Amino acid sequence: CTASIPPICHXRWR
Repeated sequence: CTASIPPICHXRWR
C-alpha cells in the first residue's frame, strides 16, 4: 500500500 494517511490501496497491494 501507499505511505499515506489514511493509506491508499485498491484492495490488495503493497
